[PDB]
Amino acid sequence: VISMKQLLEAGVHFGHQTRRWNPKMKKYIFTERNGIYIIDLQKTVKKVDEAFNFMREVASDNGTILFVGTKKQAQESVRDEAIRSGQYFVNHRWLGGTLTNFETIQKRIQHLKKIEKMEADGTFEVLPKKEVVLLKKEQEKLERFLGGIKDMKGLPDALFIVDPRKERIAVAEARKLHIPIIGIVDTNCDPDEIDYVIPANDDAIRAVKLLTAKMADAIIEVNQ
RNA sequence: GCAUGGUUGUCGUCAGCUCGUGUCGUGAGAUGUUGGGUUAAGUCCCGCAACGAGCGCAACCCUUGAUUUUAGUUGCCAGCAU
Ligand SMILES: [Mg+2]
Ligand SMILES: [Mg+2]
Ligand SMILES: [Mg+2]
Ligand SMILES: [Mg+2]
Ligand SMILES: [Mg+2]
Ligand SMILES: [Mg+2]
Ligand SMILES: [Mg+2]
Ligand SMILES: [Mg+2]
Ligand SMILES: [Mg+2]
Repeated sequence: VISMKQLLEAGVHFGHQTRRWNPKMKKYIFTERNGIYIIDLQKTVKKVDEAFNFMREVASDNGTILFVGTKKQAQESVRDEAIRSGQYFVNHRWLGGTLTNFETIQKRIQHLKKIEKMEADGTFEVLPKKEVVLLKKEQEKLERFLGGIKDMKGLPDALFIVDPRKERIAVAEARKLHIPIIGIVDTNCDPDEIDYVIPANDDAIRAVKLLTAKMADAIIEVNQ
């Protein structure tokens, strides 16, 4: 239920190129400007409503969602929305096998929390060099890749991606695992493998925040 | 010793040889173990559909180079003379 004035004032309608686009996205097209394709805003507001209603149904029983923002233009936007809405996200590289190999990756998560109590209850250092360096250097890398996904317990119930052309592993890893997928698609992205596509621009920083925070408002609406 | 246990040599103290769970391939198989740097070394980092681990490397062991305590003879001789 976003008015076109907000979408237009962000920069959502912009596209990538006339040379770099997916023919499957033809129906979500409105006029060719000077070298750029433009999304039909009338379609976007209709599309965003279905995703607006759907992702509170998945969160109707205090469910769980995932936010994928590895792109450099949406690292904080997913973090800002997930933290504010009390959910989960990923910002650094998507480690292959996060979902299909959830059994193995979870063993890595408990290892990072294992060292957490070392500086919380146990001895600060075991050796002057090994514990101070080898044990501590692991935490910086281990908590950079996993980070704010450590509080999950089981497989997610819905997935949020911003650029399915870049985040391809996540997409393929969710279809094999049969998880509903919602996300924003550019002019060169492929809508066939997504469930609840949202035609919009994602390179424009002022355009990502409009949708990513709006989606965060639907899940926050029912968990009360 | 071109039938064998053994016991050995040289490549070589070179840095390699693999496994589990995932993923790609109809399939034998592949990835991890390739790419950019770095190191004595798949040593270590960064980047990637991989995430980890085992035998190898390094470490544990012996000897030399500084030092504390302990025990002072058959070793040592400053304080004392002989
Ligand atoms: Mg023989
Ligand atoms: Mg002979
Ligand atoms: Mg020789
Ligand atoms: Mg197969
Ligand atoms: Mg090899
Ligand atoms: Mg060597
Ligand atoms: Mg050794
Ligand atoms: Mg020594
Ligand atoms: Mg002494």
